Amino acid sequence: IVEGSDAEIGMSPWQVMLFRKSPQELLCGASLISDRWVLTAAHCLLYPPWDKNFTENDLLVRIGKHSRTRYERNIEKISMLEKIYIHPRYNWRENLDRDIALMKLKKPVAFSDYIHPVCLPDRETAASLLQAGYKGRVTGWGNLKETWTANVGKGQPSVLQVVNLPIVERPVCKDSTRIRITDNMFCAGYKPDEGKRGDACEGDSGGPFVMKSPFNNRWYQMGIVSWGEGCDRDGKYGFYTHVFRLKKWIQKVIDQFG
Amino acid sequence: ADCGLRPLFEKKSLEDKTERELLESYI
Ligand SMILES: *C[C@@](*)(O)[C@H](CCCNC(N)=[NH2+])NC(=O)[C@@H]1CCCN1C(=O)[C@H](N)Cc1ccccc1
Repeated sequence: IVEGSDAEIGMSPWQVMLFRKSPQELLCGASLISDRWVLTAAHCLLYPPWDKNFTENDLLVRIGKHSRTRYERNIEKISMLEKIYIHPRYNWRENLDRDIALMKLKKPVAFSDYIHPVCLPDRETAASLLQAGYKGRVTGWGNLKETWTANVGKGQPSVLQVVNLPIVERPVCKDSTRIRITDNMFCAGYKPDEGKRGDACEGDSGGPFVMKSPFNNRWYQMGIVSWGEGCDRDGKYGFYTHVFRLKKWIQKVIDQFG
Repeated sequence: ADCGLRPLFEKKSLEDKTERELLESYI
């Protein structure tokens, strides 16, 4: 997370950490939407251009973490995966169109002060809130900077990072990149003449883009961190998977079996 | 069905240090 700030304890109870069995590594963020279902980005699990192909087997899942590095004894829960469901039409070949996957845990989890699911938006809620200039929030344990080049400062946070970013007018989004954009996407962050900065980065995918309802003082997952070009660059914006456009498949996989 | 309400915050009728910002952008 670029230019964010240390998250408060229990501030983002659905935050999930995708973790590699060996080598032990943080792969992505993810979120809790039930005590059995987890939502992330598909490129987190499968990205052939880079030799990426993780099976249920290769990973762990950590719910309740704050510290990135340290094992929080009676707070965190390490779960194993039963299944992985990737959108049949996720386009890894070109623009990462439909960058979504679902993970159902081996056994349910029990909610606590640090473990609590987030809502998925309804028709009403999507529409009411997915307005340009409306601010959402991002959380992660990803890169504090563009790490593939020589830089000063630490490259990764010790604790959960949080950033609050405005939604941008598609046209702005559209014109900001040579990458083919789609209805399943939305770009967010500040404009070079706003004076505020911030963005998500490498290691942030799968993390939620959440919004609070003025209507029911409830948090909803509107986006999934997806892709971007560098991090916190002027005249560029981060791209997030459009959760509302994807609910249909979402619900379909979630309710299949009883 | 209990989703999006935080124990240490909404469960507590408490607020996070920067959620107003968000509430303030929603026209
Ligand atoms: C998965 C990730 O953690 C990461 C998130 C990047 C978000 N960036 C910003 N600034 N908010 N995603 C990626 O790194 C993805 C996966 C593969 C390439 N990629 C990119 O973001 C590239 N930088 C650009 C790109 C290449 C191909 C298709 C889509 C985007």
